[PDB]
Amino acid sequence: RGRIPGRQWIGKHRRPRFVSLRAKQNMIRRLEIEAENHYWLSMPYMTREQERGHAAVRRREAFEAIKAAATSKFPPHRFIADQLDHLNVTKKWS
Amino acid sequence: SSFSRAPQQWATFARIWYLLDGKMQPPGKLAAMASIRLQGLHKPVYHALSDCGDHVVIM
Amino acid sequence: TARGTPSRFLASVLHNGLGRYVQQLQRLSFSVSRDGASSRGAREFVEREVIDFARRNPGVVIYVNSRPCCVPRVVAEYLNGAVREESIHCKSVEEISTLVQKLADQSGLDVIRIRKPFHTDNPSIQGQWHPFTNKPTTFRGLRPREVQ
Amino acid sequence: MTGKELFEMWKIINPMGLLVEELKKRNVSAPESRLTRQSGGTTALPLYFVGLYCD
Amino acid sequence: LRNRVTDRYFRIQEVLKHARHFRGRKNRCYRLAVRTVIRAFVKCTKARYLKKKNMRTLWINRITAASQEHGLKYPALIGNLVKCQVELNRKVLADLAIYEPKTFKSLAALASRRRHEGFAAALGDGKEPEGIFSRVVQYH
Amino acid sequence: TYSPLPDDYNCNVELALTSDGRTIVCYHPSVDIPYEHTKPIPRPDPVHNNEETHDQVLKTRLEEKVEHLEEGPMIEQLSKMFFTTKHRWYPHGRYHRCRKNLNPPKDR
Amino acid sequence: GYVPKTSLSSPPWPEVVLPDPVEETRHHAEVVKKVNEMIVTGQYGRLFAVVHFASRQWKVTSEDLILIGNELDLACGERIRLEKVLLVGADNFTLLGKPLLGKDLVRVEATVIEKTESWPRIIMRFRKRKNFKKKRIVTTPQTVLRINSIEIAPCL
Ligand SMILES: [Mg+2]
Repeated sequence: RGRIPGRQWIGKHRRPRFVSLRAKQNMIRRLEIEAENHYWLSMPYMTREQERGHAAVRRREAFEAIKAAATSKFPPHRFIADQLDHLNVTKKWS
Repeated sequence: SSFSRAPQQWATFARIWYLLDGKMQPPGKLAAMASIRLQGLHKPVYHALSDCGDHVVIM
Repeated sequence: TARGTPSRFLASVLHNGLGRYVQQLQRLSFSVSRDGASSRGAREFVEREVIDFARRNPGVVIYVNSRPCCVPRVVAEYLNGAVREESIHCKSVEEISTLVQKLADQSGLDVIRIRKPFHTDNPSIQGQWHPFTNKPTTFRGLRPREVQ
Repeated sequence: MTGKELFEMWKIINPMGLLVEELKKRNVSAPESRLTRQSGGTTALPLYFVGLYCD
Repeated sequence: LRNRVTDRYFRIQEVLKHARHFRGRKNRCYRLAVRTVIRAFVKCTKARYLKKKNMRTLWINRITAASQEHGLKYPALIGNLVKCQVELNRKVLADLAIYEPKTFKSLAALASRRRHEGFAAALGDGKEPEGIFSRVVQYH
Repeated sequence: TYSPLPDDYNCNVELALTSDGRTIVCYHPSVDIPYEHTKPIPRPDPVHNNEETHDQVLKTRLEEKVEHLEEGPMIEQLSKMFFTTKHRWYPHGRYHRCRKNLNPPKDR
Repeated sequence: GYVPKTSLSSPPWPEVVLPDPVEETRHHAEVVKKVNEMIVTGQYGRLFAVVHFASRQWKVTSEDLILIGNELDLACGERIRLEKVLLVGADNFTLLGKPLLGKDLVRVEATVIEKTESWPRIIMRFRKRKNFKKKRIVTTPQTVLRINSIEIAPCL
């Protein structure tokens, strides 16, 4: 008898939903966290002119390491030991 | 105790008869307690397959 | 699947840890081949680590048969009559050593579903719960709606 | 003996007589049995708790 | 017919040995047995989450039963046991409720004492002793 | 004085805190059921099988109890006696009868 | 601040008066003394403990077995002291930690009895109409511990 037109939660006529106490309290506590975040993002420490180049050396070194890893690429070494010890497959009593 | 095992089991899983009174009580508040003690949800030994239900006599 | 397999409870063999611990492994019997690529790990295990294993635990009797076989094997026999057979076919020496150490570590009980991983024989000390625990008494034991 | 009750290795026959003579040895007068608890008497599944009282 | 399959029976048995306890034609016929065994193994894998959840629910029910036997409520008991710094989980709490009723009564009494102390604290802001089963122990 | 829980059932609980304050001590001896709270065991001695002529006529009369019922009334009687439902007492097929474990695992 | 008695004038719950702190401190002292003298005389038998071990809490007593789901790097037959005891109870008394009891108070011993693996556990993944089917078999390591003794010391 209580019939909603097709696909309850989409369309022109939808099944109504209402907000409980849970949802309001959850929203309020997340808003409180956000407000405290706003507070703590309000007092910087280096005013954007004092941070001009304080990490440039370290970032350059990091990218140099990245490039060294990217360019140190080559086929691995090949040894006589593996080719010769494949002969151990037929090692009988000795 | 030390309760030889068969008497111990019988005592643990024995059925209890409870008396509950109507006389101006709300039927649903009576039914809540009746359902609890008919299912056996009032015993720390409760399980669904243990058949640990009790008798409720509502007058 | 548990519903498609047997089950048992956690248990010991003869109350192993109560008095003295005893090694439940009784015998290890090895079938290894003189020739044959599959018995090479077993061959080197017998060459090096079988003697040290026997010296390490002397409650276990180890036999090595050295017969022509396509599949080398180890048979573990336990004090409770349990027999377990394992294939050491085409296994490395470290694999075989781990296998034999595991065999010496286990007991003879079946490796099936264990069903409640604890076994207490005295589950209650203050008395098991019954519907009359936590229930007060009445004068003269008078049940509800009584007269005398 | 672990996990076994005393009367699973002794296998006594008359516990009341044994207790009576033990109390006679210990100079304890007599145990009288009283119904301490009960739940259902007219049903096929009764529960009785009987307590023994000495003096 | 160069190299046709010879050991198909052993693969059929590999699937069929997990269907022996089924009912109907799916305990013997591979075409239906394979589907039902696939579903059974998926159920076996998914059932671990439900086993954990259901065992925790059983512990909660048993603890609620015992606490109501002692007159307490489950949230009050759990919260005040946390506040007394006694960190027993639902499993061992139900274990004690079934097998150590004296210990469980002592635990419920301690939780009720802590709850009353919390009420007195909410009334009087400490002033002086802030309760005795309060006073958490500090660690460094 | 003050008690968190009533000390008349199952325990006499006292809660203490050590001087160091790091451990809680719970003392809880058992409470006995007092004699005034018990009733005497009944002693029924029914003897009405003695007629003035014989003495083994009552021994014969002792084996006079026998009764047979069909499935319907028997199941109704069992259900009434054990406060169960009728479905408990109908039989099961051979499949269910033979797929039941007759040697189940034993704990304790 | 006076209100005539009604159904809402006063809270439904009873009014609770907690005991006075100094007399309660003396009462706690005497209760701890009584429990300690019971311990020194040996008025206990067959006590149990709750032990935190391998991310789990175990209700152990003497003589029983515990199965823990990983290796321990111990030989079979090795005796071990099980620390992290948070409850120990005998008949008529119980000791609680906040959250752990002291080292000097309790001493739980356990011997390693069996090192094994579990039965095979099937891990099957399936999605319909997607050709999505995967299967694993896992056997986790396992250790069996036999609890030998739970001792208590008068240092209360
Ligand atoms: Mg629709």
